[PDB]
Amino acid sequence: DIYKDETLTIPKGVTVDIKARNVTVTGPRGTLKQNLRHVDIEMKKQGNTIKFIVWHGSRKHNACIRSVYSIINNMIIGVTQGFRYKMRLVYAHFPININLTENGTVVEIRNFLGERITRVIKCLPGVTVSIILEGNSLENVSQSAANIKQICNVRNKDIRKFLDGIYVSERGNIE
Amino acid sequence: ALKEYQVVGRKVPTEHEPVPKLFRMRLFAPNESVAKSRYWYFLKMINKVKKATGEIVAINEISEPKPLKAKVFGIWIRYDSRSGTHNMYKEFRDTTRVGAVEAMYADMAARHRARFRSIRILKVVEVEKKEDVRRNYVKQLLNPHLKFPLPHRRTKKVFAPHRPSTFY
Amino acid sequence: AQGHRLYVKAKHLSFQRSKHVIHPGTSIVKIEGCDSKEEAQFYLGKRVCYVYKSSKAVRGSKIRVIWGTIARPHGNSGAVRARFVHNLPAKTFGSSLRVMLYPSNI
Amino acid sequence: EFQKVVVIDAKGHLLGRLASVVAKQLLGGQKVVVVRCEELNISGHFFRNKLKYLAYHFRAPSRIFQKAVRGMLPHKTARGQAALEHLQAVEGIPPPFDKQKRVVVPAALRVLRLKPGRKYCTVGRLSSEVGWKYNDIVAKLEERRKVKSAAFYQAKLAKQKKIASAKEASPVNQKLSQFGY
Amino acid sequence: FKRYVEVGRVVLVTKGEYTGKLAVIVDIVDHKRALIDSPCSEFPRQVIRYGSVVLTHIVMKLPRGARSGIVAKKWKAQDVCNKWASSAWAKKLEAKKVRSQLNDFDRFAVMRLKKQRREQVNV
RNA sequence: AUGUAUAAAAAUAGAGGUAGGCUACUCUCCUGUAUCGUAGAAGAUGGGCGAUGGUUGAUGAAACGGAAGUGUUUUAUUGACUUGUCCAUGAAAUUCCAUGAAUCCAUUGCAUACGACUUUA
RNA sequence: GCGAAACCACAGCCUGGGGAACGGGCCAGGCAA
RNA sequence: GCAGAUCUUGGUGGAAGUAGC
RNA sequence: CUGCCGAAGUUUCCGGAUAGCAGAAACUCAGAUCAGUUUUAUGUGUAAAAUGAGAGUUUCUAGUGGGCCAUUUUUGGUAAGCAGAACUGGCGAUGCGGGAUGAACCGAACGUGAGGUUAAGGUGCCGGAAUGUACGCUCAUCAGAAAGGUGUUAGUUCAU
RNA sequence: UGUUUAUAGCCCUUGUUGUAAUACGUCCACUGGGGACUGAGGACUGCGGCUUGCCAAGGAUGCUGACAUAAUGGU
Repeated sequence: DIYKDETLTIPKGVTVDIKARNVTVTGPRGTLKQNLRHVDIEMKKQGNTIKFIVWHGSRKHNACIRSVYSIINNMIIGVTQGFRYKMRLVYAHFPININLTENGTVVEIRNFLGERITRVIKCLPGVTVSIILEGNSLENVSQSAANIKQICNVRNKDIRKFLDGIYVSERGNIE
Repeated sequence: ALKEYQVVGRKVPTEHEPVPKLFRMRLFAPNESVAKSRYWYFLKMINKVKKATGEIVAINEISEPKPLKAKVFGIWIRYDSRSGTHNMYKEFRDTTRVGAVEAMYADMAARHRARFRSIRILKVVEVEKKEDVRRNYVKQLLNPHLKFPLPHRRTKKVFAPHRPSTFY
Repeated sequence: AQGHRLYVKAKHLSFQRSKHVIHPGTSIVKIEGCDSKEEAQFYLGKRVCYVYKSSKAVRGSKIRVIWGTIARPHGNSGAVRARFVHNLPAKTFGSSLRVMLYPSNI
Repeated sequence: EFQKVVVIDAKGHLLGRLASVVAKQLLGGQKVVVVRCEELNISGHFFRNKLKYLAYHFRAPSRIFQKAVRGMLPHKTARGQAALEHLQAVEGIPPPFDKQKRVVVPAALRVLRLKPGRKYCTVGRLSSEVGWKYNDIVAKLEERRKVKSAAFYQAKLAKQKKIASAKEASPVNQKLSQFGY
Repeated sequence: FKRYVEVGRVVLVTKGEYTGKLAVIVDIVDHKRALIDSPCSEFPRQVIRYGSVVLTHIVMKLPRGARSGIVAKKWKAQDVCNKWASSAWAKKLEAKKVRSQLNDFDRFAVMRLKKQRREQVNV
């Protein structure tokens, strides 16, 4: 295919600028800047329409175009309604104490299966955790959830027997 | 510099065979001498007629009847591989039948490392109907929405003072 | 000091040679502005010269010049083959040769 | 055109292609100075060139670029030894050369040589984790010089605008415009 | 972008026996070839490779597979001439072509005018 | 040596400028064959005219320039020059190419294959 | 202070490959002060 | 008519101011 | 010291006598015979057209009277390679250009020189010569100069 | 979308000027320039052309200079 195009509808965000291959998507929730210099994909902006055009791109380039479109759609959704993920703590004998600091930017986990060493995890920028974490970046929420799960991990313990830990219960849109 | 040469030949008449049949075929050769030698090898493969048993009667080159009008050409070729037995059929869009032929030879010589001796041109035909076209790339070259930037621009006067604009 | 320079600057590249055998009778010269064999036809026949100085004061001056003549082009990049009255020293590789404009055919 | 001193900007240039043109020029009795060698580019992604260096010890790309040329010139021959000193490779743009023109080599430009979508490596980024520990200071000088140069360009642009207006206002300009000047 | 391969786009030949002459693409042959023709009778209808061509901002509307007579009729109808020349890009090319044809005497006149031009230096 | 002449950054798959209030503009690119400079017995003698400006030399320093600032201007005045537009003479038979501290030293053990080292002197 | 003999084509950085050893000379190399 | 013959004779070096006495 | 000619390097019988090669002389012929020749045709041999070259004797006398490699041919093989006979050339008596270098590979076989053009091989640099043109393919994270692959590239065929 | 020259036309088929022109291939006892390296021979013949004479036809001769009282040279 010499020319391939992908069309998307811009949301009601204030700014949909994609100048210098940087997507400065500013919506009612906030303004988020994203870099797409990794893949050389032509972009056409016309009103509320954003078109991703690949000129004789390879299969890997074609695959990245769909990935870029999903990334753009996810960024638009986050800038419009946001992303919220809820996780439920699981304990068997020793409850795990969770402390929030800096408006939820820092999470401290104590007494995790009796552990006396507190684990401190720093939340990603633009994401606030109160456990329900809400933010305008779905990727930031997902990475923070993975870090929290990694912190609350049992080492040299029976997974089938010891079910204590932290797992994400659900994840959706704030609005 | 390939050119399509028509070759007509027949076996040497004798008391056993007073009137030989006329065998004519169109093959692409860079010169008359190559065409005649290829024709003999083809006849030996098919009719088993030796060079001494026969003789060529007429050689003539064929120009493109409409060299200024774009066309699509489909060629059937049998190619010799490690097994020594392969068949392929390809389509190309070009303004000259020779241009299509030399284009396929380059593609065969690149994808399969094909030699001139190994390749034998089986069938040549002109593709005209839209539904006749099968290959995807030429299908993309068929729709009226053909528009794209020029690829491979890259445009001794060494040590150019300014940075090249490389744009429009 | 704008003026003078009725000649064209040129650089003395090397000798006419194989991969390992060198014949120093003729030398390769790359004239400025010459970048094709067809262009070098204009410079065929000109008088090239090598100009160098030395400590000894001969005839009251300090300049020794080894004249020459362009003979044929050398390749597609405008190089030329020049024969001198004395074969150039092997040390003068990558120096300056002054291609004056005579004998002019224009 | 060739000059006694030539300044070549190494940003957006292939190492091997840049090495070739300078190797011929150096044998031609010409002095060549290379600036911003840290911004040279090599075809092939970052990990491959990292593995290449791991198999291979000078951490300076100026030395690395010099080393590449050194094996690309007749080093044993005394002519090659002499031509080596005529080449000056320095990182960034030093003050002795910042106020001078910086030409580029078309045969080494990445945009003219590299297919779109092809991975490439930067020497300065590559050298950052192999022993070089001066990226910040080298970078810090770069913005400082370019900011001063940009201010100089604005003054030159304003001067160019004023003389261009004066040139157009001059009736002499269109008197003999038939010559294309 | 501003330049795209479309039927009717005017192009300038940069390498070949017709360097410096303009042409209009009529049909697309392949990803590397195209058939073009020019209003000038000296340029015959020939297929050129995309490497030896450059794309210009000006684009003209012509039917697919148009004949040479109709293209010339179309070119005159849309006044393609003096339209590309109106652009400063053609003006630079015209000046460079004239400058390469300047004789020795005209060079002295250029020197005299240039010296008088620098005599203003008033702001 | 022979004009020993030239400074943006940055995209290049868009940049720059231009202009309006980062948002809407526009224009140029598609190189340097560009631009600046290049006119005179190496550039004479004067007469001017015309700029009455320009080109610079000479010195008197001001700032900038850390890096390798050692150079960029700003000039202050003076000295000339000015082919900017012009004149009148002049320039040649070479009458075809060749052009004061420190070391040893003494002290010194803080040393010690031997020097070194080590303070003092 | 008095004073040999032996030995001696000529030398002496290696790295590899150099098909027949090749390293002690050849080519690629680095070194080479 | 010499470049060789662990060639004959004479001379002379490095080794070496070394082994050393 | 220079100049010319210059092998054989081994059949065959049997340390040899032969031969052969090279010469040296004497002869008779070019209207005469020939050929590491090719055809024609009769039955691969034989006999009789072209292409070339003058061809044939007798005598007497130096040296050799090994191989290596390669091609091929076979037979067996024999773990497997391989071995064993042959077959025909080349080196050996032979330098030069190329193959990074290298006795066997690709070119070409040598008086001293000037110009011209090439062979093999090459034109990014070392390195003499296009960072030639057209077209594709190669992404290697060991490139490049049996198979497997959530490895691609082009795809083909068959299903819907 | 479907449509048939329209308010673009194209393509094909003839028709079509014609002996179009270009290109390719080949020839010219057609011609006009650029550059390099050679001067062997030493009366006369010969063979040709022009018209006895003359010539590019059986091999280079002219015009000049400078240096020499150093250049060119050799070790």
